[PDB]
Amino acid sequence: QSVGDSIFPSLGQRGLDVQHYDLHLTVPRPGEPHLSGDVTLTVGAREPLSRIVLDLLGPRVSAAQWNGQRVRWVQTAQKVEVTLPRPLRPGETGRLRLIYAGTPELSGLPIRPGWQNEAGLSYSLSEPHGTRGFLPCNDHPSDPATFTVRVTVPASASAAASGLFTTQTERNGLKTLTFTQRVPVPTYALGLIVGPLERRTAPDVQLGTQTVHRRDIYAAGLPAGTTVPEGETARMLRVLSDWFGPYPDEVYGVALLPVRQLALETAGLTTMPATSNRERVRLHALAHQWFGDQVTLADWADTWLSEGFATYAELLWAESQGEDGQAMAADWYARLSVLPSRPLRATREEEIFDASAYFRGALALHALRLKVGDAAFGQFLHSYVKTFTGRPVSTTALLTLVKTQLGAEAEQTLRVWVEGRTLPPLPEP
Ligand SMILES: N[C@@H](Cc1ccc(O)cc1)C(=O)O
Ligand code: NA
Ligand SMILES: [Zn+2]
Repeated sequence: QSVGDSIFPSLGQRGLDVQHYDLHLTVPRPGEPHLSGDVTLTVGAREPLSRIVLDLLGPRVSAAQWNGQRVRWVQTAQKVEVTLPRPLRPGETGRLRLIYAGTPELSGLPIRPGWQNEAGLSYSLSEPHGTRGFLPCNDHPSDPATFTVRVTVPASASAAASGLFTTQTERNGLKTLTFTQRVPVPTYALGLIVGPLERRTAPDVQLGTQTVHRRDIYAAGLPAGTTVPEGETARMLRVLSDWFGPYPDEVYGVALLPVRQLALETAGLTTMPATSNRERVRLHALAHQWFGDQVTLADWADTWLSEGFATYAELLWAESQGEDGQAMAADWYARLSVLPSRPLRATREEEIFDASAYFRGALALHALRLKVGDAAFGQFLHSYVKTFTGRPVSTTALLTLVKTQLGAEAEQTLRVWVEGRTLPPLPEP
């Protein structure tokens, strides 16, 4: 039935491949949760599907169509179930349109994820499973998709979503802005912010033959000194892309909010509360554009593949800026040595964003790197991103790739960090 996630066993639909969300979201009063939505999903299937089953938590569906025709549907508990006129089979696609309105609901986690409302702002901060609050979706990272979003807001407000901004139209005191996310990312990586905000472009960044556009969002009311330092994002894109491969998206920037919250690596536009706005955090979120947004999780138990890689990116950045990488690893280790440890595959919701997922995962990569040397390690990161582009990653699959690409000894080095209940000793040269 569901995707069968080991942590969130009810989310998603087994076999469903949502390929594109075409969302028209209308927010009448930014900062208050009520909203209305009109979305068309382009869906395929990995196995014959007799129904399309989507996650939805709060809003109520009022109408549904399949390929532009009337269709049988029911909203039950936390799902919308659409009965198809005949099975959707692999290689076919159909267009599921849903009209809905109401109040998104917020879901051991670091935050209560979903559609946030505070201080005249409404915005998605939905990792892991909050997007279903404001968007009927297959809400699981194993099924990324592209997004086209039209956001309608009062004329006095503005909006920003993941994807290149094209047009803004206005009538009867309402503005509609269109954003196009052209590379597929998980549902929670869809950035979407409405309220008093301004879009500010910066010069394109050249990464060899690749061009990366630049823009940041500045919400009104930011603390004095809330900035994106000039030249920094270009330097980071160069350092990380030289380690990981081409930047996966068409644009990058941050959306700075005057709120007090964790930063989230929403696609091409990181949602950045000002309280988290630090150089290392900006690097970390940019690293997620590869590790989490492009390379997506098959199962929420494997969050260390996102958080541990993004954390290790901080050490690569530090070294690129002349700092001592081994000292940073020792800092990570000192932090863990007085905390409980766990194998890296999580078994409980409380664990998926705990210290082990970030810092034990990063030290696992440090151990691997020290085993194989920097040339092999960088080649491996390139191969890893390629191997798991279009294919959700797992801890088992990573170990297989290390074994085949780097050999049995390297796999054993990583496995000691992946498995085992006690914290291994600090990896040293
Ligand atoms: N992904 C964030 C942590 C986070 C998790 C869930 C959220 O809803 C928000 C933020 C990080 O990189 O640290
Ligand atoms: Na998909
Ligand atoms: Zn992270």
